[PDB]
Amino acid sequence: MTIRVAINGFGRIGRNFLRCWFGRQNTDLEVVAINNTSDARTAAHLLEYDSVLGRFNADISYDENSITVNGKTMKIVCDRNPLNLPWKEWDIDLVIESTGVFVTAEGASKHIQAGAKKVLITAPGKGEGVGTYVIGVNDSEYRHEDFAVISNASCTTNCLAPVAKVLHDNFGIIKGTMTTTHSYTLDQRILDASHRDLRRARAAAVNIVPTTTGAAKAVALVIPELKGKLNGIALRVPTPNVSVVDLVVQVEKPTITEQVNEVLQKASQTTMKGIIKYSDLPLVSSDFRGTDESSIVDSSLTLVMDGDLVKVIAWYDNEWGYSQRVVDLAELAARKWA
Amino acid sequence: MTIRVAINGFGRIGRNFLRCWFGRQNTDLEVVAINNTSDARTAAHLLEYDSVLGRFNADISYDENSITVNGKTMKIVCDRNPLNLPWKEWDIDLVIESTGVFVTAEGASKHIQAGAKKVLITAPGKGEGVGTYVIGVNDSEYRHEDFAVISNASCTTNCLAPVAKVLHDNFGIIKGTMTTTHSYTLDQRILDASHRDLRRARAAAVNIVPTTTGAAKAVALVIPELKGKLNGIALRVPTPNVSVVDLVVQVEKPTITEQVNEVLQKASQTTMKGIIKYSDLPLVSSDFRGTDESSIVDSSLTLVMDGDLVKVIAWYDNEWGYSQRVVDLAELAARKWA
Amino acid sequence: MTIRVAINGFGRIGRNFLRCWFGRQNTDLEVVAINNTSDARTAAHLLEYDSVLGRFNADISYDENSITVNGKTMKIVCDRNPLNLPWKEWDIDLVIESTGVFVTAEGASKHIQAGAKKVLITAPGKGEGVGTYVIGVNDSEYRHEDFAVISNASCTTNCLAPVAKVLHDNFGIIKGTMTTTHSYTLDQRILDASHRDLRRARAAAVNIVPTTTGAAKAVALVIPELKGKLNGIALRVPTPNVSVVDLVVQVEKPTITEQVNEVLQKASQTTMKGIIKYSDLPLVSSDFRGTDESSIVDSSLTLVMDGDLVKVIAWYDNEWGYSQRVVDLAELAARKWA
Amino acid sequence: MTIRVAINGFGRIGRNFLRCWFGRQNTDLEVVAINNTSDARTAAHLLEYDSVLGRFNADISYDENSITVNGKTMKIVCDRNPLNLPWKEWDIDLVIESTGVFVTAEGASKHIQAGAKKVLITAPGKGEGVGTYVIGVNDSEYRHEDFAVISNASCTTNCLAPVAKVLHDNFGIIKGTMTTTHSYTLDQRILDASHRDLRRARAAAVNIVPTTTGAAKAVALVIPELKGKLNGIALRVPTPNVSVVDLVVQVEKPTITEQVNEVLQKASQTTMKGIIKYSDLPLVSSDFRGTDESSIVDSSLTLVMDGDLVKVIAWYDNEWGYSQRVVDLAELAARKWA
Amino acid sequence: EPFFGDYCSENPDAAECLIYDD
Amino acid sequence: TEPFFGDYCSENPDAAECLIYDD
Amino acid sequence: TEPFFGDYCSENPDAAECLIYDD
Amino acid sequence: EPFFGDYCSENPDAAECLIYDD
Ligand SMILES: NC(=O)c1ccc[n+]([C@@H]2O[C@H](COP(=O)([O-])OP(=O)(O)OC[C@H]3O[C@@H](n4cnc5c(N)ncnc54)[C@H](O)[C@@H]3O)[C@@H](O)[C@H]2O)c1
Ligand SMILES: NC(=O)c1ccc[n+]([C@@H]2O[C@H](COP(=O)([O-])OP(=O)(O)OC[C@H]3O[C@@H](n4cnc5c(N)ncnc54)[C@H](O)[C@@H]3O)[C@@H](O)[C@H]2O)c1
Ligand SMILES: NC(=O)c1ccc[n+]([C@@H]2O[C@H](COP(=O)([O-])OP(=O)(O)OC[C@H]3O[C@@H](n4cnc5c(N)ncnc54)[C@H](O)[C@@H]3O)[C@@H](O)[C@H]2O)c1
Ligand SMILES: NC(=O)c1ccc[n+]([C@@H]2O[C@H](COP(=O)([O-])OP(=O)(O)OC[C@H]3O[C@@H](n4cnc5c(N)ncnc54)[C@H](O)[C@@H]3O)[C@@H](O)[C@H]2O)c1
Ligand SMILES: [Cu+2]
Ligand SMILES: [Cu+2]
Ligand SMILES: [Cu+2]
Ligand SMILES: [Cu+2]
Repeated sequence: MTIRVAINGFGRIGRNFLRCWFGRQNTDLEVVAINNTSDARTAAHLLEYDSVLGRFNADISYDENSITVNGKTMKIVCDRNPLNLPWKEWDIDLVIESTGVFVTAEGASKHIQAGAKKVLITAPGKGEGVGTYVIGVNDSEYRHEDFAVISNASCTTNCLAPVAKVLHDNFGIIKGTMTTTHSYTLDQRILDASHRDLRRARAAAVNIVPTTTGAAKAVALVIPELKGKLNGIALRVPTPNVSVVDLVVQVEKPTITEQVNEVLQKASQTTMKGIIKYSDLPLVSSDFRGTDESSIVDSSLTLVMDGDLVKVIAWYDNEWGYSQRVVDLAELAARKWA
Repeated sequence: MTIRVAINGFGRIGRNFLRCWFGRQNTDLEVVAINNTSDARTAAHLLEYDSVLGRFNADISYDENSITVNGKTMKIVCDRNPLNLPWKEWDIDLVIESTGVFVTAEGASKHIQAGAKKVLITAPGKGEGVGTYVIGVNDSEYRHEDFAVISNASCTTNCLAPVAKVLHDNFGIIKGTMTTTHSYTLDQRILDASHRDLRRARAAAVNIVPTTTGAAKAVALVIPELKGKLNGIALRVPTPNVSVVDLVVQVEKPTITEQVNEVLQKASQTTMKGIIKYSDLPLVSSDFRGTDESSIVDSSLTLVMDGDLVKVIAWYDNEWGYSQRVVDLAELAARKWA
Repeated sequence: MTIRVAINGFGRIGRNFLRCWFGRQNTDLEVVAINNTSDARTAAHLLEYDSVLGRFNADISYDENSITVNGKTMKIVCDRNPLNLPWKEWDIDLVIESTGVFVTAEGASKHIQAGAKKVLITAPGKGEGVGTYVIGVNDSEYRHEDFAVISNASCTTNCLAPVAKVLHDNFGIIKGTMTTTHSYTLDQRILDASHRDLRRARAAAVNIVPTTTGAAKAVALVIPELKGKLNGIALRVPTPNVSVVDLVVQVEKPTITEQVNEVLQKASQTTMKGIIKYSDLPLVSSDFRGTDESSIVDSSLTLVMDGDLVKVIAWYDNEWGYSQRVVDLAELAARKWA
Repeated sequence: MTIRVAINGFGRIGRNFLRCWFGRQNTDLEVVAINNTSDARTAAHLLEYDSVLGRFNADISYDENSITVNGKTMKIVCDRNPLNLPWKEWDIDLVIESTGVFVTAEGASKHIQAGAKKVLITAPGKGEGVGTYVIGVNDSEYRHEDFAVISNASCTTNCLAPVAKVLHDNFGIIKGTMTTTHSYTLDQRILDASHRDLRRARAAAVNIVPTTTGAAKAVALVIPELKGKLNGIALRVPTPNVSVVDLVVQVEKPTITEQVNEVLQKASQTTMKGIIKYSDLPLVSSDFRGTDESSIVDSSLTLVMDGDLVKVIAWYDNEWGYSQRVVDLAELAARKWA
Repeated sequence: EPFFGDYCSENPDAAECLIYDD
Repeated sequence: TEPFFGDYCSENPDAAECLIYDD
Repeated sequence: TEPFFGDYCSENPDAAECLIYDD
Repeated sequence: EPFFGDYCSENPDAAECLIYDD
């Protein structure tokens, strides 16, 4: 009826997750511990005050080794080495791996060694051994005993895969490319500074910075059919949150723009309900802050060049939207704990 | 050997043009007058100091009715109605229409009525009657007596058309779509304010703002072959200058990425020399400020999905680059004055 | 009683003012009309979707010439000339003059000549015959028959005065200077463009822009004793909302940092309750979006140089905080009509 | 004579310092080595392409472990521990300590224990035994044998002191307070993230962020007479470079605004020639990118409240202006080696 | 174009009317 | 400083070139 | 205020969580 | 990966090493 969860990496996703969880009516989870590179004070403070989310409307307190939010206390640890975490003794079933540093089964496994039973990486799994799931796309194929280390993919993949599915199941994708105009993230530098990636090294708030992404391919993990068909790039721009994907795919079954949006719109209220949102209003990025859906199709922008060439634009709150999907995945595993 | 030019609208393009002109070694033009919604003082000041271009290294002075730069004096007028401008008496041959308000032959013609012999609109011509030229794409088809009202198209068209040409002349474009991640411009509001376009009404420096564009089609005016084949959208982002186009076209002659860049690279040093720049460095937008070329291909980003699906990314300094092309067009007309 | 109110200028203060109203306990006002440079469709869209405030949670619709919010319909007029407004025929008692244009006693009066019985200028009033009131400072000196045109002063004055008062009563200000690090506003150009004020002419989101201000000298209008004592400047920086003022006053009664903070805190809990907020947390500007108070003293920043040179730092949500004061001032006038 | 110099920390001040050098008349220094947390390829790319300074016009190349600029090759070391640097074996006379980490007299000394004969900290030195010098203020008190570890103080101190001096000599400062509206720097997080300082923890490009500063109190290190007289704070705002300080000093000899400006202007032309720039134009922050002087007085902003309360506003290119002073200080030490 | 049609026709350079084809 | 803006702003008080908010 | 940052920043003076520049 | 290969291996969370797949 309930699994104990620990959060490793109390960053953007780690804190967005905790807030998405507290905001829900019912849950089969219980967040009982957090590991981070900070003290409990810093943790409580960044959770309560957020430049993007605004102040967290909740009763938040803290002490040397814990923070408390609306009656629930969570132990605060600060060990960079997962192998030293007291997961076994704290009876931790699921660990949210959101440090962005343990994305391989090998690294994530360190939590299992420490005593955790399962680890859910909030990023694309690196190397072999991890099971990737995207709610609303292949969440139905979830088996508790399949992988001790799972992944909720990347935020782009979560916005892309759900749209690509409806597009493949209705028009059949022959192939396509994709560009995501993304908000800058913590892996970029505020000012021109040293970095293993010469583009990520440039001042993020004053440049349009291109970066290679795996999101396009990653869709192939939740939609095998598309294996090797999609591809893309990323353009980071001066906004702190909310991104948008530009998907151009060569359909197999020639159609028209009105049909494409008719399909997408149908999904938003049926199959992809809660995952895909259908927007037909002249809106902008900030309007989508706090949007729970994973993909927000801007209908007025859909293009069908010559019956078979389709172009779709979908927004997504890379932090909040994605984090609702992490809560979803965690909840799934909770409802199917073995 | 020389034509007298007047600048109508001393805005971003109007001032970038004047600076591009002063920066050249030789010219068949002589800028002798400027009309604007300001006084001579404001004109001299904004020309000298620029948030994007930096200080104009030149001897600039002014008085009640004129500004002087490096010995050349230019009369300063301030009449919003072109029909009242003393073009005839000031022996004005060419007028740079850069107010952004007289884009139809009808409106631009008001300068002819006022006595000017030719008008070059720094934007896509609206309605029938204007001749559109894009240096390096169809500048060879220029006839002085063809149109008294010409157009240098839009900045996107100038970056797009030159690339689409090389792509059509080498692989043959069957069709395609395009998205331009553009810097915000003066038609957008700094904060959420009233506007005939609900998206352009939103705070430009904190939003990703989509807008419909004609650039995609406009290419058909300089490359008839592509008539009705290309199409696109625009995403304005929080940067004050420099944009980048994302072109995805279905080639007719299957190829590979290395070939596509081999072609583009060839053009940069031959046919499209001075128009297209070939960049194979991990750079970002600010790096392209002050770049004279019209299209700056980022090779490392070129994609060829399944032999026939090509995706190209090209940067462009929408203000400076485009303005060099306006100077070019003006110079052409000067060298062929009838 | 329920006086009838009309809004002239449905911009930032205009729409913010409304939302403050629609969210209050009880009301002695009734907004029945809104004059703006736009159609009803635009006015409805902007009141709902906001880049700063976020989506307006309310039932909103509109028709050919009016908007309805939570059952309340308000007529939408679109005349740039106050003299031509249907104030008389619409039995309008009070006009909220928030266009930013009719701020002189002479221009505001045009609403009176059109039928309105009283006009409230949401900015410093220039000229003679205007009653300026700062809630919590001199609002008790309000008399319905004292002035037909009243002013709520500027947002900086609304932050400056409440604090200047507590510091004067308690320590008596001899002289003083101030500087406000303000968010940019709609009077500044998004990119270098013509402006009567060469500093307001510069790209707003990429510059720190100094501007003269009459907020310091205006404090004298509500605290007569300070007349000729305070002066300062303003520096607009790249943030869309929320500002902070830096006050440095020479006091007569020497004190220490803790004393200054103790009284400011005392007032925030007593006399200045609801007007001056006391903050001892290490927060940043975005943490104050939505703060109702007018002055939010940042206690850890208070400093007292050599017993008599005091420096206080106070944040203020220039759009939302100020609007609450405008709704406060309108209520005062409603509770004292005749 | 030509002393041998090594750069520890090739960041903003690091690379800016170099470019200032490579662009000077004559030199008594010779940069032979650069220690940075990166490979030579990265160090070469960042010295050339700059988001703020723009492309470095110079011949630049690099090899497996060094970079050559205009014929001059400099060795590239990559050791985070100063104690392990080849200073002794490379006959390094002076080290430019610009990592931002070894700023205590104790940490800087590690360069000495490694062989360097002298170390110049490009920031305020903490601890005992450090010689602080502000060019144009107390640089004539320089003596090679006075200190092995010297400091060029902070960029704000370099703007504050030169002005505090002229205002003290001429009017004698009794007491004073200051506030600097500074561009964000690499010590701030791009998005809300863990930091020992809760304010530096907040998203830099979307917040006005207050921080404590020892720039005001540090002025006492170069103008002993001011010790215990000046204090202030700092406010980091969303601009990548260029700052402005707001000084409010109580003077002994009452004066008027014109007098304060007349002396500041006098000095800018005489004693403070090359250090304090006098500006009477209505400019904005970006207009000062590249200004060599340390203090750029904005005369139209000068104010004198009641004869003895003076307020001066001075701009400073915190990266480039400060670097010129670091190159100035290194030259002084080279001209006085032994 | 209820309002902006007629309005933008007389003040095509008004803040609410500018549309630059980008 | 009104060789133009005086009249222009008098006649077009809401023009982008004329707006002055007392921040 | 050093229940963590004291040691951490002592051992990792260049960490993103430790940088303090005297602006 | 001359420098960053070995360096980023010991400090994968260092400012110069973070790479978030976006
Ligand atoms: N838009 C987004 O931010 C987004 C969306 C989807 C997925 N992700 C993914 O989530 C991960 C984290 O991203 P983020 O945006 O939250 O970044 P972030 O930097 O804010 O979060 C990382 C957090 O982990 C902590 N941390 C780092 N190393 C640690 C260790 N060894 N032990 C304990 N704590 C440690 C940091 O202190 C920080 O609090 C990445 O893999 C990223 O790609 C991010
Ligand atoms: N990136 C770009 O800025 C860019 C690139 C290519 C083309 N363009 C095009 O150039 C035109 C102007 O763009 P901009 O960026 O220079 O904008 P801008 O607003 O800076 O320039 C317009 C200028 O015209 C003046 N003006 C307006 N109405 C006038 C009138 N009736 N009489 C005299 N002067 C008048 C304004 O005062 C201003 O100085 C537009 O059509 C635009 O689409 C812009
Ligand atoms: N931080 C703040 O925004 C702030 C705080 C306090 C006071 N104010 C004051 O409020 C006033 C407006 O500022 P704002 O921020 O709301 O700007 P804004 O531009 O968003 O609002 C002005 C509104 O007036 C409309 N308008 C212009 N001319 C008009 C006319 N002739 N008839 C009818 N409507 C017209 C505009 O279309 C717009 O909707 C200014 O005087 C300003 O100084 C602003
Ligand atoms: N406006 C300014 O930027 C400014 C002005 C005056 C003084 N400063 C001072 O200069 C110092 C650096 O600031 P910055 O702006 O150049 O920041 P920065 O981060 O760009 O530069 C610091 C550099 O040091 C390197 N580094 C870090 N740890 C190292 C180690 N152990 N060994 C070798 N290299 C290492 C980094 O990789 C980086 O290249 C600070 O103390 C700061 O206060 C900055
Ligand atoms: Cu993503
Ligand atoms: Cu364009
Ligand atoms: Cu204000
Ligand atoms: Cu400084």
